[PDB]
Amino acid sequence: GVIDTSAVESAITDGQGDMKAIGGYIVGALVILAVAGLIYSMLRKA
Repeated sequence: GVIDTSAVESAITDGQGDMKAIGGYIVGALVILAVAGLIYSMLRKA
């Protein structure tokens, strides 16, 4: 079809500092909580 920077520019604009990003942080904390989870599993290792 028709693809070019326009979509990028429009797409970019269609997200003026919205709550769509606060999400990525939601993910960041996720990776941390899980990674640690594997660690505790080890302390239980007997």
